[PDB]
Amino acid sequence: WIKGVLVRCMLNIWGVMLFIRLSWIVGQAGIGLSVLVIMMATVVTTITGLSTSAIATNGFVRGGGAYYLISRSLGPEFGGAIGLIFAFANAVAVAMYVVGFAETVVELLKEHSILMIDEINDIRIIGAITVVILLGISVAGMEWEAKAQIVLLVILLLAIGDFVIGTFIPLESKKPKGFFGYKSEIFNENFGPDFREEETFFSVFAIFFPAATGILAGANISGDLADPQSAIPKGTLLAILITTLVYVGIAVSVGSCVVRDATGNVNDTIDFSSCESSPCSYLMNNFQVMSMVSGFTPLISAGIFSATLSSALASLVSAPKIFQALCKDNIYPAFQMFAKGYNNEPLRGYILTFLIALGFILIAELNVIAPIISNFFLASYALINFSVFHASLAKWRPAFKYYNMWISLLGAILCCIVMFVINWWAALLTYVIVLGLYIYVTYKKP
Amino acid sequence: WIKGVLVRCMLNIWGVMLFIRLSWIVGQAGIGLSVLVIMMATVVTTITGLSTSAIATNGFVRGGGAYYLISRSLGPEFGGAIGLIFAFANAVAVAMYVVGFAETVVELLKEHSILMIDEINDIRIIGAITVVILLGISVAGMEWEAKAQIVLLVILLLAIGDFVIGTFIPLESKKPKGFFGYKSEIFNENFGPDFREEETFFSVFAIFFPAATGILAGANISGDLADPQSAIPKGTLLAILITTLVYVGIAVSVGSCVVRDATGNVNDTIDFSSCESSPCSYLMNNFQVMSMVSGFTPLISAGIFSATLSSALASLVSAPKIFQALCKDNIYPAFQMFAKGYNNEPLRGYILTFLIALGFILIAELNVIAPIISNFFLASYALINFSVFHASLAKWRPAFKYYNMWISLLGAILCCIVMFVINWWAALLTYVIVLGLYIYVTYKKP
Ligand SMILES: CCCCCCCCCCCCCCCC(=O)O
Ligand SMILES: CCCCCCCCCCCCCCCC(=O)O
Ligand SMILES: CCCCCCCCCCCCCCCC(=O)O
Ligand SMILES: CCCCCCCCCCCCCCCC(=O)O
Repeated sequence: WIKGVLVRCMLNIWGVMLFIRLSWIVGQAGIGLSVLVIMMATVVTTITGLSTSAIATNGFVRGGGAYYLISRSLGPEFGGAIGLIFAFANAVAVAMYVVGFAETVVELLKEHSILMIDEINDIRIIGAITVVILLGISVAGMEWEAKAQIVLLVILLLAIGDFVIGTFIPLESKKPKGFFGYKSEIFNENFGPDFREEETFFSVFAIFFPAATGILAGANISGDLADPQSAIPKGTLLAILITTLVYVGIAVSVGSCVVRDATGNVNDTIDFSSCESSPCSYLMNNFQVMSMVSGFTPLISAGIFSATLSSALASLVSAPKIFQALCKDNIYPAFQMFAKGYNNEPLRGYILTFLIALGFILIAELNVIAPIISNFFLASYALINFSVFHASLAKWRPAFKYYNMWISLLGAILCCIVMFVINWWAALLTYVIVLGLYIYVTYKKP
Repeated sequence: WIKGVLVRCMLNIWGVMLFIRLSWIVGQAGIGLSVLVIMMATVVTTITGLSTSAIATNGFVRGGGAYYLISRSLGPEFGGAIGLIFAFANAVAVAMYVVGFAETVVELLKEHSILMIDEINDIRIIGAITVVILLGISVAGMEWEAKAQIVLLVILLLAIGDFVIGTFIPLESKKPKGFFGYKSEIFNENFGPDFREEETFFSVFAIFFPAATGILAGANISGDLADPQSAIPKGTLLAILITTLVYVGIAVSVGSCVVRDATGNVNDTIDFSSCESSPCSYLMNNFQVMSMVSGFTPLISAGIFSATLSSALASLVSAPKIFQALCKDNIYPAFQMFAKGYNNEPLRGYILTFLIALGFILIAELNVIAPIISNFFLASYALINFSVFHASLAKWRPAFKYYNMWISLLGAILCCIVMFVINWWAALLTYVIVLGLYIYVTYKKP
């Protein structure tokens, strides 16, 4: 059924980079290039969506999810490499979605005069106490996670709704903080880039790319939904069409409404803003110096609480339940510890992904963590888009998930050169890893 | 016989970067790091020497040379990729060794007041008229090229000999040009780096690496020498031991003898030089601004004429005679034109390597051309050092060319990460090329 695969994907790709960093990305690269970031990051994942819909099309592989169907259709050589890369990418994405949860709690406790230890040392405290109570949800409560998640999405569509219903209001006491209407003087200004002290185009692309990346969570269940052949193809390619048309409609709206670099004080007019207020260049309540812009009705603070905890919970249950099936096929013999669990729940893999999330959570900057999430998600999407081409050349019958051609090769080049433009010495290292884990698997005795 | 395989290798690796750029390299990176450049560039080619000696060890493949023995021992999948990479690297190295021939002719015609067109536009003229009279040697005269080359090497060992016999002389009228004896004040100064406006360690490594790279020219004949199994292993690994102990003995001698940044005029003493002369920082006859240092007896100008023409002639006869056998196995069907010739001489491949040399010769800077020679020579040595490991894992019997272990893998990593530190977007492109030319060959019907 589509309504249990579209929700689990559309709720996973609406994450942390929608409210608290998309204004920063449309502030750095303007409007005309940020929409190009949306379109390039949605081409590079709609080719992967076509490919992972063509994977789930061929056979009646009902058991397992997102590892049982990409391994038994494409061979253990690619299936053992993707089963480590994607299971590590979900182990670090949970650290990303929790530092994004913590830095909007400490910046809400900065209001009303609350300081725990320091400015960014309390991010480590809240990120410590968040993951240990996400393990309490991941271990025990599974009936309350799959059920009652539409209530965890309708309070996110209300957060989109009051945001759009608030940016048409006047709010005359809010224009010192940069808020305005829809004037042409502010759209014509925000159309070009004003790149900051170090950020370039591919830098803000690396920051943005984890906002369009959880599309395999729809296909990450197949022993749970009925008729998995029909559902996966249209509930993955339709969540992308909703989410990209929400990202463009938010980036163009918040770009044509709030002016960059404007502080909040008493000022008057009587040639950049050309409006009733005037500011200085060499700000705190601006559009490029604070990360949380809000029209009105502050349940956007609740709209974070359902956009970052839900996508972190869906990437904490999903890394050891892939890594367990990887260690059950016994492809890598050094990892054979991580298959014994307590209802087939791996509790000794939860400790491993807890240590990985706790290691990558102690660095308390989201703009440092997001490129090394966008590294491994491209290093798994390139392996999917290339392994389907390699099965198309070393003849697996695709059975038409609306496009299963050899244009996926073009989606495996764009996941490769863009992964090297962003931090080339970390793409070299992961391609040496995924070539060594290919040669080790193809030349072993089994 | 060793005396016809050691000469053809030792004369090919003594090339352009010995007299006219090794002083610049020991001037940039000092003495203590330039010897590390020698040692790293000789480790990364002695692993390749062990590997290409283990290739020539297995069978009695008497016909052909350096393509017949690396293809029929390692398979057409690696043999068709190395047969293009190495045959293009020799097609651009002939442009390198002729711009190095031309810029020491125009800097000798700058003395005695001769200007043809401009300062570096006459390099293009002399490089144009040099390659067209190297094609006259390559096509017609082959008996005078193989015979009478010891006379083309003894006038190079005389150029080393009078250089060493000249740097012990006083030459009191030459010390304004920076020449001195062997003082401790000049050795202690030249021990550390004084990197220029853009050059780093791997930049001067990229400049130096074509000085230690023609070691496959010994194994590039096997239908010409008797008993090729015995000779190749010890005439390749012994030319490297001579040439590295000449490079170190030249770099430490010219580094401890001539001071950097000293102009030639009338000066006197009465704390950098601490000698009888004194100069200013903000030079023409110095050690880092002129490329040709000379002790005495100017037949070093003849010592260029046998070090750069001989190594360019040996890389003009060797690119189409590899590419012809590649186009005779008909692995790549689009290249099937380049096999018909006039005594089996390919004349329509000479036109192709003439156009490649003429294309890369019109850029008249040696420091631009040398990194894109050191790119493709590392991209062929990595494929040799990895294809021997891949035949060691996909079981070809090595028969002990004194080391044929799986340490060659370590020589295929060091040819890979150092090829990416130098100009990463040109190593990415050539690894996509050599992976596409692997997948095209392994999945074709034959
Ligand atoms: C940097 C350029 C791409 C790097 C490639 C990383 C590792 C990919 C592994 C795929 C190799 C498989 C090729 C076909 C092998 C076969 O035919 O058996
Ligand atoms: C042209 C390619 C050069 C780059 C080399 C990439 C890294 C190769 C690593 C391969 C490791 C193979 C390990 C095999 C272990 C075993 O067989 O037990
Ligand atoms: C950038 C990292 C290394 C890139 C390697 C480029 C391609 C050279 C090796 C080709 C793949 C060889 C794998 C052999 C596996 C098999 O066929 O069994
Ligand atoms: C790990 C993925 C990296 C992607 C790198 C892919 C490099 C390009 C491969 C091109 C293969 C072309 C095969 C041609 C097939 C044919 O024409 O028969």
